[PDB]
Amino acid sequence: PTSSEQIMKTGALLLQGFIQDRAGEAPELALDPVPQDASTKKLSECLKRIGDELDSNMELQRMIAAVDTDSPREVFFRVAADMFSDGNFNWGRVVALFYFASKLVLKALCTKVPELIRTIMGWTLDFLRERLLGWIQDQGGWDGLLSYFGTGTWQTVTIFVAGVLTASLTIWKKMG
Amino acid sequence: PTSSEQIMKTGALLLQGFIQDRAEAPELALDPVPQDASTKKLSECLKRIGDELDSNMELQRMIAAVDTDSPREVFFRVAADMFSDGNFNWGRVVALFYFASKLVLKALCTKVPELIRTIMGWTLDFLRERLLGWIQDQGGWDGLLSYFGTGTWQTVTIFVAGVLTASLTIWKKMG
Repeated sequence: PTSSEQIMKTGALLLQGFIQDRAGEAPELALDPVPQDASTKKLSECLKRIGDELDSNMELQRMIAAVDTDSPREVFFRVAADMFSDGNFNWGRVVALFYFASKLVLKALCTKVPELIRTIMGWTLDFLRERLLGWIQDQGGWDGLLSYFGTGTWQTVTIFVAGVLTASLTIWKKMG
Repeated sequence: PTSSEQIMKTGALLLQGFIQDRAEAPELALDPVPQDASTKKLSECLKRIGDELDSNMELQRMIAAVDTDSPREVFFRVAADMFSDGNFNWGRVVALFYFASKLVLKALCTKVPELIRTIMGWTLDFLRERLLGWIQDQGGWDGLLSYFGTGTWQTVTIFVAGVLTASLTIWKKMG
């Protein structure tokens, strides 16, 4: 079903996957790959493609560079809060949030702080549970995410998804 | 600067703004690209021309002829034809965005909201493949403002309406 547990599980899987897919290590600390069904695999392939396009948006990469490299806690929550501050929701924003969390993880890996992988995922899944889960339930599950994106629209949806993340980062940056 | 990325961003913002102002699945919404002072001036320019074009009855009759729920081939044929002489001017760009916006509005009317993203996709693909080199040689979108004075809204409208109506007539008559 469209139960809480399953939306949480799929969330954790997608995020972990994205951090695998963007990542192209403390072995005893690894979180094993959530196993993926047909449905989740299609979501994962969706996210990989939109992530690769976001990686090519230079304005967004300048903004992610500005993120407090080894102290990202306050920046994750302020960016997350701001992007959802109008009380509306869309799948582009959910994708933006997972992407950003994934880049924060990658920035920590570089800084060789691997216990942040767990911590950042924890912040993101807590945010999903507290703030997004109701909406994803009303939508009938994670499957809806696929229809936010279409086969001929990747370059175009990217602009708007990059745009929302870059905007919340700009406010975090300028407001200090 | 006026890199491909910024031309594409401003185009998406301008188009989204052209559409959003006139007029629905919320989970599918593309958030509004945020606007600086200069994009704001462009957007106000576009709203004004748009309002005038909406008053051109000949143009409204041709837009009504547009295949309501199957707009793909009409969009590309109209867009191709309008730029077929290999020249460019800002009137044509505006005509292309206006037309794409009316197509979106006609799709919303028929309750087909996934068309919002698809038509934007076609319009921005065309901007990227066909117009972007020219806008860069022009120094960016700011030049669009010089195509429109302040004392000439009824006058520039006739010619901008004329170009879009002409390409629609060719589409309609060639079948």
